[PDB]
Amino acid sequence: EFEFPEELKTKLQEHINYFPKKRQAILLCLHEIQNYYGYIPPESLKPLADMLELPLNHVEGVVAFYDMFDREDKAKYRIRVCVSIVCHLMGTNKLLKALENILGIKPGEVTPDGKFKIVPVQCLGACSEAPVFMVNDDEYKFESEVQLNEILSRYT
Amino acid sequence: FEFPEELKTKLQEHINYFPKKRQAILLCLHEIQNYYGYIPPESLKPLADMLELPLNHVEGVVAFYDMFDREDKAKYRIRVCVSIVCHLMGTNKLLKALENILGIKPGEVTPDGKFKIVPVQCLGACSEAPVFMVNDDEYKFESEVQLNEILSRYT
Amino acid sequence: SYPAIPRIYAETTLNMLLKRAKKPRVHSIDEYLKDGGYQALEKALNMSPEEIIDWVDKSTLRGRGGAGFPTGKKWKFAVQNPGPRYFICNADESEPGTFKDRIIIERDPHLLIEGIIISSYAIGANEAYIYIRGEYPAGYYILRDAIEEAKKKGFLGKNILGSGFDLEIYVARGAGAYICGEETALIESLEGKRGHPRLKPPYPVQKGLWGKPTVVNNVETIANVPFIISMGWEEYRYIGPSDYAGPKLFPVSGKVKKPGVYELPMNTTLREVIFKYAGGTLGNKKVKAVFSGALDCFSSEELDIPMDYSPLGFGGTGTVIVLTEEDDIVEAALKIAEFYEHETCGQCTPCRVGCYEQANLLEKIYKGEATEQDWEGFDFVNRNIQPTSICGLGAVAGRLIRQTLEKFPEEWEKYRKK
Amino acid sequence: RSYPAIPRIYAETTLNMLLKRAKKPRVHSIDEYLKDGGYQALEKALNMSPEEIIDWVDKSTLRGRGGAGFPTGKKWKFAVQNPGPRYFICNADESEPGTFKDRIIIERDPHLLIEGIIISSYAIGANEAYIYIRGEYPAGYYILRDAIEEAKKKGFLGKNILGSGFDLEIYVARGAGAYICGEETALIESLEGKRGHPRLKPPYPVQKGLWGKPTVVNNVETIANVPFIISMGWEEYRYIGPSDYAGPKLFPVSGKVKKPGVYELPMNTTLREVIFKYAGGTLGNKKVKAVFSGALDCFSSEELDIPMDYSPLGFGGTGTVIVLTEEDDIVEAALKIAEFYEHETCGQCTPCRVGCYEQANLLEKIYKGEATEQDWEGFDFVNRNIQPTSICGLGAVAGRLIRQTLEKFPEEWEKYRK
Ligand SMILES: Cc1cc2nc3c(=O)[nH]c(=O)nc-3n(C[C@H](O)[C@H](O)[C@H](O)COP(=O)(O)O)c2cc1C
Ligand SMILES: Cc1cc2nc3c(=O)[nH]c(=O)nc-3n(C[C@H](O)[C@H](O)[C@H](O)COP(=O)(O)O)c2cc1C
Ligand code: SF4
Ligand code: SF4
Ligand code: FES
Ligand code: FES
Ligand SMILES: [Cl-]
Ligand code: NA
Ligand code: NA
Ligand code: NA
Ligand code: NA
Ligand code: NA
Ligand code: NA
Ligand code: NA
Ligand code: NA
Repeated sequence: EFEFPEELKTKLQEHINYFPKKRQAILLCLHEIQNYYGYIPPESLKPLADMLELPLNHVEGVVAFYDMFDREDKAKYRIRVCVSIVCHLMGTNKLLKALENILGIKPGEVTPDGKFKIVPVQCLGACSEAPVFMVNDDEYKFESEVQLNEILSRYT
Repeated sequence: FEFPEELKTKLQEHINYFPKKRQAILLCLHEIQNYYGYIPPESLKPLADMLELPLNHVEGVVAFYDMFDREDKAKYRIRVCVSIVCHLMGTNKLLKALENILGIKPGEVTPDGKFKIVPVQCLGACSEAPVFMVNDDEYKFESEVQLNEILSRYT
Repeated sequence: SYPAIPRIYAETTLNMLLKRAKKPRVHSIDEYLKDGGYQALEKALNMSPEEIIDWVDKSTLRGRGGAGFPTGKKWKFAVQNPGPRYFICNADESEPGTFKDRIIIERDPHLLIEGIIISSYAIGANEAYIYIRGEYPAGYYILRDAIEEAKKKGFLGKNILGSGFDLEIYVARGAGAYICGEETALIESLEGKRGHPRLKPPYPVQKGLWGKPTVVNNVETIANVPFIISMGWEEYRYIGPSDYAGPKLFPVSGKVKKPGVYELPMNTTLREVIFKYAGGTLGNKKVKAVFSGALDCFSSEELDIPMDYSPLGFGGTGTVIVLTEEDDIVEAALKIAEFYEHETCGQCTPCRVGCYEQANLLEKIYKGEATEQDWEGFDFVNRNIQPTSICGLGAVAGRLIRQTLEKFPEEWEKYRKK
Repeated sequence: RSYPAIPRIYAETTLNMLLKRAKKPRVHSIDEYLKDGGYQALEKALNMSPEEIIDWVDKSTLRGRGGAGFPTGKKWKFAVQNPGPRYFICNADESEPGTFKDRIIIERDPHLLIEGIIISSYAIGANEAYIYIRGEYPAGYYILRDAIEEAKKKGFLGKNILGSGFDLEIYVARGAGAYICGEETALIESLEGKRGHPRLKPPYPVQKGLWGKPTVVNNVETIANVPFIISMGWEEYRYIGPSDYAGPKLFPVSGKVKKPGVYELPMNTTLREVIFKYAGGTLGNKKVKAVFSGALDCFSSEELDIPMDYSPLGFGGTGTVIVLTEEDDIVEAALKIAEFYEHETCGQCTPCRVGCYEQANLLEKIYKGEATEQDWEGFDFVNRNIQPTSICGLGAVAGRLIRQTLEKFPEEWEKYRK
């Protein structure tokens, strides 16, 4: 049986107790799981369903629906790159080239050490600062390869 | 001088409240001040009668207790804390704001008799320094804009 | 400490919603209180809920999340139905070009919170939610912390400032779906389900969260409420044109010198937004088009329109994406198609298949790989996404692109030749 | 039932005892108190002998929280050795600079205090009890009057309480602006309808008090511990905090800290932990210069590692923590302490009367740079000579804090003399 480490389990419960009904905590719990593991482990959905008092197929459907969640690839840092209209106009392709130069990967790929995954995303709501990316929760305007290299050096 | 019936009734309630009448002296003086906006000197000789106390006893108590004022009538007493914590945290800014809004300084009453600024010792809300009261209501002072809006609630 | 956020430029001529949020940092409760914050709430709690509804109605405030429904009227619809009632702040802000709501959240959270409390009191809701998109983690942490400050100071919890009014605000996070900004999909998501829009009517004000009367309002809408109470509805209604009164936030992006959020009255024209406020175009190149988010395409012949909710006005959320003379309209259209492809929820067949095919075929066209049938198919699909749709996404997935086909035929025709 | 406005003081607890409800800034009424198990300690106590209650309170090691730390059980024992009738008095005069711990019990969880008063009164055989609340706490007065009526209606006060044969009435008296009315014998004089003039002690009130009868005076916070001691038993109570100084303690923290408010903590906590671990550290992260223990003591930045207990090397007092940082002028701060004592001497004793006056008058000249050489020498003499012939604690300590500043900050004072 897969079990949640106590420190994760504790955080999950806090979410479950936060809203008036347990099932409202499903996304906060899934965020917490992906934070902890670097992805959503398939084995983690049953225990979570039990904790939410939901059927497993309900949980599985929710994970499938919501694009931030990833059941396939473990990565310590998700580099979310906006590929929508404004970032496209202002230099998404320059940002992607810089990332390939520094990290050796393209959108959808993980570095061989499991450190970085490039995730293409829709508009991140920072369009005046296009082209935009995130590294996990941190968000930045891309200026140049030298600048990006300095930013990425902060994630170890 | 005679207490109006509605006040005389409230005074009697206080006097009947404790086991001995004279224990009610401070509650009675608070009631008189609430009613008149100060302690009328002429109120003391009928109050002493109700408490079954000598007049000089009552006069001595009024003089001793700093909350009571026999000099100035004011609808609203703005009590400003001048003790250590409020001093450190901005008493002087609060006083400057009050002077900007009301045109008066501590100890003074507005010409319409509406507001008096009363400097007081620590009000027991030091974490909220600088502290003031408006009659029974108590507030942290944040800024002149904030204070102006608070004061506008008193008409 | 909060996650890194880009420092979006913000400028105001009205000094209301952006009084503090013009500075790119978190303003905590002490700063908010120094500016008179929460005094509007104190005033509101001495008013009846009915009078607050009346004030918000007479202010003329209209929804800022894109549809412009009159806010006071929405509240009135909710309160004619038995409780309990719920209040939801929609912070899903995920339409391309749109970044107006985040700067209130991240810089002046108490303005939003104060508005939520007043609004909840007005409709008799004792439970309120903020639903914030998952890609705004900083905004989430900032709001959680600001709610705790409000609790410390007695603006939330039971018996708020002795009024007998109880309120808790819960903060929920999205997880990547643009459709969860549609108010009924948002509610499904709050209920722990997939973000699938519901047939409406019924509207949430009749049947919403757990089937109870629910008001959904946009972040910006809610941020106006403290001003209406503070100023009174008459003074508020004096701001800007009397038929579309009050401050409005305009997120401007693309080929302008000063991209950012501008707080302006709604009699401002689109030309003024670009040239008077946003500093004109990059390289002083000619404006070719403005995309109103992913909703409408205005040509350079349409810049003199007002930034209001009139039939001939800009409408939407006031989202201004500027394209100039060298920007390829077909390439831009493909990015809009790709958005709708990515965001249809798939419940409705013409939307599901149409959003996919519109993008699939437009990619072929853009890359010079389209057959004659692919061209004819693209035209047909673009016109046939809406049928049977139960929400606004299917109704508008073809709209902007159709406008580009009508307004820029010459550019499209060059892709036809190849 | 609406009450006057009260600022919302922040309150935090690691023990969840005295602040389990009062950590939330609102009035908790009797139904909420009962839902949390309230008044079941009273019921338990009425099934015990008075002598057994006194024994538990003794064995708990509870000490006076009004400043002197006298063992509570021992105090009660002394009272009951004297023939009745006896009186119980709750001291709610709290007027010392920096001290705001008692009001948060009174204003937010009045039933905790009422329940403690009833148990304590039963323990000493008092059928009449008083709360003496300072006049500048009007909301606390109305809150307590209302709570007492609630307790009466539920049968916790009156005759033959819960069938026990024990009778009790609780009367609420108000002060009218005199700090000295917190001194227990001046408090009694005021309850007897006179000026607040301390009496020569001994006799202590437990021998000769209200109307010359055995009288126990205890502080609000002391009394608030009594329901816990009965509820959990003395053994469990002693397991709270260090074995040497057991039990919860309230710490009112103010001045130059990030999170000023009331902290419920065990008494092994250090002064440094109070400031940095609990109260968020200093404003601007400036260095701590001094802590004023109300108007009693001045601790320097070299003394922050002391425990907040009643040991010889400990903080002691009431646990009042006023934080001054590196920019704060110590002489200006000393003047504010001198002004307090000037305003609060009752004037019965000559060195106190003239010393408190002269200490402030001369220190003001010093501060303003108008002091002669004789004024400086006079100030030093007066500061050392307030205590002789004093009959109460005020004259004994009116120069204490200021003398400590002269000893601990000689450099800053020397700058004024030059
Ligand atoms: C596909 C779709 C996405 C939407 N996204 C948002 C959004 O991110 N934020 C928002 O407030 N409203 C959004 N809306 C509009 C809401 O359904 C709704 O009209 C609005 O939240 C009501 O608040 P308002 O009256 O204050 O504008 C969206 C609508 C649709 C059709
Ligand atoms: C000048 C002076 C002021 C005092 N003020 C207070 C006060 O506000 N509250 C209080 O409980 N004790 C105060 N005390 C201490 C009381 O005299 C007394 O020791 C205390 O109320 C006993 O209760 P305890 O044993 O529970 O502390 C003061 C003492 C003096 C000398
Ligand atoms: S119109 Fe499209 S997005 Fe809306 S419910 Fe139907 S399939 Fe989903
Ligand atoms: S020491 Fe001071 S305050 Fe105490 S009785 Fe004497 S004059 Fe009054
Ligand atoms: S288009 Fe990239 S952040 Fe909006
Ligand atoms: S010093 Fe002003 S309230 Fe205490
Ligand atoms: Cl109703
Ligand atoms: Na003064
Ligand atoms: Na921002
Ligand atoms: Na009640
Ligand atoms: Na019982
Ligand atoms: Na309080
Ligand atoms: Na009696
Ligand atoms: Na009674
Ligand atoms: Na009785």
